[PDB]
Amino acid sequence: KVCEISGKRPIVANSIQRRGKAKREGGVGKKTTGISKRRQYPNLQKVRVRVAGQEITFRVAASHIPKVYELVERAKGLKLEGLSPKEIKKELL
Amino acid sequence: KHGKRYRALLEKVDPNKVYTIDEAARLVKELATAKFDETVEVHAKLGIDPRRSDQNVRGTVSLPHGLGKQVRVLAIAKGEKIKEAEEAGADYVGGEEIIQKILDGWMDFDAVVATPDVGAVGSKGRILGPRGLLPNPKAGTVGFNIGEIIREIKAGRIEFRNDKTGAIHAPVGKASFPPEKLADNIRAFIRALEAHKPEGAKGTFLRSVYVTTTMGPSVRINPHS
Amino acid sequence: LLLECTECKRRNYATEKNKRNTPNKLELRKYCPWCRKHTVHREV
RNA sequence: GGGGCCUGACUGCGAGGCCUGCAAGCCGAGCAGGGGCGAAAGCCGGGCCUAGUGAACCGGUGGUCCCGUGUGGAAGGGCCA
RNA sequence: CUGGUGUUGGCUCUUGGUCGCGCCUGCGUAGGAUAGGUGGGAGCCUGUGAACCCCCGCCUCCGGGUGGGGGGGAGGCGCCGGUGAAAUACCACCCUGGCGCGGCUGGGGGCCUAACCCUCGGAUGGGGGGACAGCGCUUGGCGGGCAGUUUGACUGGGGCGG
RNA sequence: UUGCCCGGUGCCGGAAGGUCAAGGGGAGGGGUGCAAGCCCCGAACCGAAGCCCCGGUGAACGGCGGCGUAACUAUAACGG
RNA sequence: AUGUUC
RNA sequence: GCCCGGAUAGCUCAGGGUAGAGCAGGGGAUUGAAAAUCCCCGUGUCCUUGGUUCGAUUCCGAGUCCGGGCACCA
Ligand SMILES: [Mg+2]
Ligand SMILES: [Mg+2]
Ligand SMILES: [Mg+2]
Ligand SMILES: [Mg+2]
Ligand SMILES: [Mg+2]
Ligand SMILES: [Mg+2]
Ligand SMILES: [Mg+2]
Ligand SMILES: [Mg+2]
Repeated sequence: KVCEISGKRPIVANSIQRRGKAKREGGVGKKTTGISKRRQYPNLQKVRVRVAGQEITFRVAASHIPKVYELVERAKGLKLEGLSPKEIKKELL
Repeated sequence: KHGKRYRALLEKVDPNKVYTIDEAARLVKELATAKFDETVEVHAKLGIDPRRSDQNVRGTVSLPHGLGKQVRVLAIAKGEKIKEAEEAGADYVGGEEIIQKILDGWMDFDAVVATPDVGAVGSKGRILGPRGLLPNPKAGTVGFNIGEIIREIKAGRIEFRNDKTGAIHAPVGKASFPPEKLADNIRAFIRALEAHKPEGAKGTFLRSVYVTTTMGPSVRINPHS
Repeated sequence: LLLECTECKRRNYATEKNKRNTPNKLELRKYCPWCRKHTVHREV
């Protein structure tokens, strides 16, 4: 599925199977022996984090994991409360 | 595990120090402390696959200043050659019939030469061969100019021939030459090796080279010097 | 067995063949080279 | 069938033709370059002849008057083998 | 399924593989017998303590190699000779195959808790697993479970044969 | 009651060996710069599962086809 | 340890 | 194509100077005889090619035919 910070989502990618010897080498060259739809997912991972009273957890891409911590800090200026980790979350940017 | 007499020489070499073809030539005659005129041996570990029989440093080299030795040459030849060889320098010649006198039991010669048209010598050879004395073309000892060969042999023209370990060795004089006269003989030897480098060989050719005596310790040295 | 003929030191070409067991060991042969005219030629 | 020198089992072409749906296959005098044998006339562009073969495409290697993505090179092609 | 890598962090333990480096190591038969290769070699060792008994240590083809050491108190070894394809002292250059310290590159464990995962009469917490598992990207494999397809023409029908 | 045969196939096991991917590694080589450099090629060698290999496995896939010999003949408990 | 027959 | 391995008597297989056991035939030996058992025979291009060597089936390098694994085939 989807990075809550970066918006990365799975994408369609063909997978190409080739045989043969590259022309760069001995040669004649590569022949494609099959091309198939498949998807590539992002590397989503769970990140729990303290913030205010409530805990709150993010589904986020490995690449953007720091950006979570970079949010938590920059939300020390916000006025944060209510048993609503829900709300805390939308309040993060 | 070593002579009182030998351990008194270990003091006079530095293991690590590499010497120079005259530091070593000076140094050598005062490592010849054994009760006779020691021979001065040169030893190269080579950079050949010793297995690749074609990367095989076999040759001879004529040594100026000769060997200081006294090589008793047996010849084998028919018609005319016979005497162009009886004189030329040989000590027993000829001439076909003596292979029966190689009953054997008779080995009192240090080197053997022959004229190509005896072939028939090489058969009977089994006793002459593994002792390294069997006339070859390869290194040394067969030709129709049999006197021309008997001669230079006597002016110590040495065979040399790498072994199954990639090492090679040669007598290059006596510990009683001037040092200027070894040093030169040493230089005449490497020069022969260097020009029997199998063209087709990885690594540096003369990885190591040492100088030493019968009964002495060695000197790790620098060829070219 | 098939085979080239090279003007001596360099290029050029003509190409024949020998029967390898029977008389082959290095094919030597007088032949005209297009480039700079008339020469030996070894095999390759 | 035997012997001596050789390497024309040449490069550049090729008048004219045999065969023939195409494509292919076949024979070839003669000219030039440089050569071989022969005293010379001349003969020699493989084999007495008719089977011993395989379009293109894609690649490989050796050359080389060629193109080289602003320019010089280079990559990579081309052309000849 | 499997390597690599992300999520993935903390300590160890001890393993291959390869190089310096040291120690060692070498056994067909024949033959004094344990003959690694090639030089060199006629002399080498010995009050810097031979022969010969002992005992310590590695190595062992259980024969002995090899290092030291006691005791002993003056000869031993090599050339020679037998055998053998090849000789034996002594000297040198040579991983040939181990071991031991180390570098450099892999491998497998163990312990930890804090990521992850499970769980606890709801828990900021407790317990269990634990950097494994799960999951992302990449490698190669297995893979009629599934898919798309190919499976020639001649021919007294076609097939079989040719 | 359910025999014989574990060669081949499958499954189970197996840290001798063979081969095998990304990746690591860079002996050595190249293109270009006036050069610092910037870009490539690339040899040893290290590198999983797999397959090969070794062992097992039959109520796993399977396989169990074929000269001599006895009171004549025939056959063949018996051998090959 | 085994080791048949007339 | 790359890396590994194999090729030795009729078959099945062992192994730098030298070619072997085994099976089957034949002599012997053992037994009072017969079996079992023991001994001795005769058998090779050591795949082919060039190298190294005084010598090669053995070591080297190539090649062919097989086997294993991996490339791939215009
Ligand atoms: Mg990142
Ligand atoms: Mg025409
Ligand atoms: Mg096409
Ligand atoms: Mg093309
Ligand atoms: Mg340009
Ligand atoms: Mg895959
Ligand atoms: Mg189907
Ligand atoms: Mg089995």
